[PDB]
Amino acid sequence: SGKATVLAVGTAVPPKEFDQSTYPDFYFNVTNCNDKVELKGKFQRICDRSGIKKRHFYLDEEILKANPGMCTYMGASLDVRQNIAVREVPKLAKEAALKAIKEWGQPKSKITHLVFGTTSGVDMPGADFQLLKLLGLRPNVKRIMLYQQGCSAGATVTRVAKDLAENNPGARVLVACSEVTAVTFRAPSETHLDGLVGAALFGDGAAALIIGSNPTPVEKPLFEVHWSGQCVLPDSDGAILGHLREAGLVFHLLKDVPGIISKNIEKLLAEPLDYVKSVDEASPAYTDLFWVVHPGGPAILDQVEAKLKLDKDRMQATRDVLAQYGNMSSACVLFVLDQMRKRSVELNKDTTGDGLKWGVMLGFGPGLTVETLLLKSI
Amino acid sequence: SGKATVLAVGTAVPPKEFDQSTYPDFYFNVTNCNDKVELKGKFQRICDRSGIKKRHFYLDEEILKANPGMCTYMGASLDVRQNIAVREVPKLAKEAALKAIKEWGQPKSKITHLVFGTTSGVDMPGADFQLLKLLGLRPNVKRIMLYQQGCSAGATVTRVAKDLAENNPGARVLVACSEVTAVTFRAPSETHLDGLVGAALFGDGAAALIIGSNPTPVEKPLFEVHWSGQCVLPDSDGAILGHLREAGLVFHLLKDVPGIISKNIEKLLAEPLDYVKSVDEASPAYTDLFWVVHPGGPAILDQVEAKLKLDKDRMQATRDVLAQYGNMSSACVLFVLDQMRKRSVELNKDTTGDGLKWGVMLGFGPGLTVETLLLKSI
Repeated sequence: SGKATVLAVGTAVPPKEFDQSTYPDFYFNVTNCNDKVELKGKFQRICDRSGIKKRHFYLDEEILKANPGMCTYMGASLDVRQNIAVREVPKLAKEAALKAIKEWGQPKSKITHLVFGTTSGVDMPGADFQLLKLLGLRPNVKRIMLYQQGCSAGATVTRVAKDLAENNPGARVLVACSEVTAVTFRAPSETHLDGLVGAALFGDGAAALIIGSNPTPVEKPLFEVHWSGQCVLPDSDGAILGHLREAGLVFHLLKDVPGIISKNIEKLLAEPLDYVKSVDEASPAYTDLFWVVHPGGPAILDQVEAKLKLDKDRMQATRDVLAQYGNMSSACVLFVLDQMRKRSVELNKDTTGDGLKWGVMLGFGPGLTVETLLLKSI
Repeated sequence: SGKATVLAVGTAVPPKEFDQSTYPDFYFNVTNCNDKVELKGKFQRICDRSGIKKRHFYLDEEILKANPGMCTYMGASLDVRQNIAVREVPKLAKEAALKAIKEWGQPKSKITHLVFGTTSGVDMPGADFQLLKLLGLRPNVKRIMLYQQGCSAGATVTRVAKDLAENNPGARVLVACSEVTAVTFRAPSETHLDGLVGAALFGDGAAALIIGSNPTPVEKPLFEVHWSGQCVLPDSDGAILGHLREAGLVFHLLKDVPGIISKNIEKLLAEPLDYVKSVDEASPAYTDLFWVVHPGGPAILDQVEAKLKLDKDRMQATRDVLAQYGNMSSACVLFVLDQMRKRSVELNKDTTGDGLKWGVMLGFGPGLTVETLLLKSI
C-alpha cells in the first residue's frame, strides 16, 4: 500500500519511418559521404547487427538540405539544431501525454506535478513549461525539468515521480520524456568511429506516464514502483561522454559498456532482491522476474541475458521496442513498459509483467550510471 | 514533526572582486566598446542604481583576452564558455558543499541524495556527477541534476529536497547551486539594451545545504520547510526568455517583471498563509513574516516591499546579499538564507528568522514562474 503506481502510459513517434536495411544509403548520401566506401561498409555491418528494423525521425532530406551545417561532421550548427529541438520535443511529448491522460481517464486539472526528461535541446522557459501550456494544465502544477540527461532518464523521471507521488496526498504526476535526434545527427567520419554507433542506434520518440499513490477504484493500475536506486559503476570513468558544442551534441565511447554493465549487474540487483525477500520470504531467480530494460543496443541485452541466465522471452518486450523504434534515449524504457503491458493482454498473461510478480526496470547512462527500479505487476 | 529541515548552509564565490562603481570601465574596455560613450553612460547609470557594491567573477581580463569570441556581441563562443563552465561550476560547488558538510558535522558517507542546480553550462555526465566524484561521496548517492533552470532554481532544489527527505527515512540531502557567468558575458550593444541589465546584475557564486527530516541530537536545525508551491503568473508570457546559442546564453526581457510579481504576490501567498492559519489559528500580517527573497534586482524588492507594506528591515538580509555579491541566479536565495541566520546571531534575534516564527522563501524565473516556500524558524 502507498507505493507510487503507474496508472497510464502513452507513446508517440515522428511519422517518417527509416528502414534500417537501407539507412546507410540514405545517411552517406545526405551527408555527401558516398566516396567513403569502406566506412559505409562498416556502417552497413553495424546497422545489420543492430537489432533494429526501423527508426522514426523528424529530420528528413528536406530539412537537412535546408541546413547544410547539420550535414557536416563538426560544422557550426547548434542554432538550427536548437530551433528544431526546442520546438519539436514538447510537441512530441504532448502527443504521448494526451494518450496517457486519455488512458488515465481523469480531468487534466487533477494533475498536480509534471516531470519532463530530455537530452534534445535546452531552452528557458523549458520544455516542461511548454508542455504545461500546450496541454492547458493548471498554472500551479509543480514542475521538474530534467535536461541533458541521456539514456538513463526514463528511469530517473520514474524515480523522481515516485517520491512526489508518495509524499504528497492526492498527487498525480505527469511524467514525459521526449527525444529528437536533431541535436546529434552529423556526417560520418573515419576519425569518429564511435559516432557510427549512435548513428546506427538512436531514434526519435516520446513517452508519458501518469503516476500516483493510492489509486482510486476508477483508476486502473499497471505497475507499482517499490524500490529505486542509482549508482556509478566501478572502473567506468569516461565510458560515455556527451558534450554540447557549437556543432551540436557529440558522444565519445571509451570503454566496453556492455561488459561493464554485465560485470556488475548481479551486484546492482542485490538490494532490490533483498527487498523482495523481505516481503515474500524467498529469493527469486533472475529469470523469475520480468524485465523492463533500456534497449541501449543489442550487445547490452545479449550480455545481461547471458550473465543472468534469463529465459529468452524475458528480454522480448525490450527487443521488440529496439526492433521497431531503435534506441530513443530517455523515452525508450517507457516504451518497453508499455510493450510489457501490451504483450500481457495479447499473450493472455496473468499479470501485466509477463505473468510474473516482480520486475526490474533498468536505465543506463553516462557515469557510467545505472538506474534500477523494482516493479510489482498488477 | 518529520518536516524537511535545513541542517547546514555553506557558500562560496570566485576570489576576484569587481567593484560595481568601476565595472563599466572594465566592461567597456575589455570588449573594446569605449567608443560607445552614450551606451556606457547608460550602463553606468544602471550599475549605480543596482544596489550592488561588488560582484565576484571567475572571468577576468586574461581569460577574455585569450578568448576574444567572448568579447564580441554575438560571435561564436559557446565552446569556450562550455569549457569554462563545465569545469568551474562543480569546483565552486565543491567549496560551498565542504562548508555545509563541515557545519553539519556528520561523515560524507551519510549523504544519500544530491540535488544540483545551475544555469551555467551543460555536460554529460553532469555537474552532479562531477561533484559526487570531487567530494568522494558514495557511488550510490541518488542524484537529481537540474540544468538550465534560471533564477528560481535555488527555491526549486529546496522543493525537490523536501520530498526526498520526507519520503525516505534517514535521508540526508546535499543540495548545491552553482553559477558562473562565463556563459552569459558578452559585449554591450545598442541593439540589445536589455542585455545591459544582466551585465549589471549577474554575479558568480555557489551555495549548498544539507536537508533532512527527523534531526538527530547531534544535528542543529536552522529552518523547517513546511509548504512548497510553484506557479506561472498570469499575463506574463514571454517576460523572460533565455536561449542557448552558438554565441552562448542570451536573455530577452519583454515585460515588466517587478510589476508582474508585485501585482500577484498577495495571491501567491494566500495558500501558505492558509497553512499557517491551519496550524497557528492566527493570521500574521506580511510584515510579521521573515523574508528570504531572490535578489533579482532592486526594483523587485522595492515593489514587493511597498505592495506588502513591509517594515524596511524585512528585506535587509536580501539586500545585504545583493550588495555584496549581486544576483547569483540559482545560488542567490540560498546566500540570503545563510545571511538570515547570520544576522540572527549578530543582532541577537530570538529565532533564526529575524526573531519571527514564519517566513517566505521566493525564487523567480522564466515563465514567469514563482517558487514559494513557507519556512519556520528555529
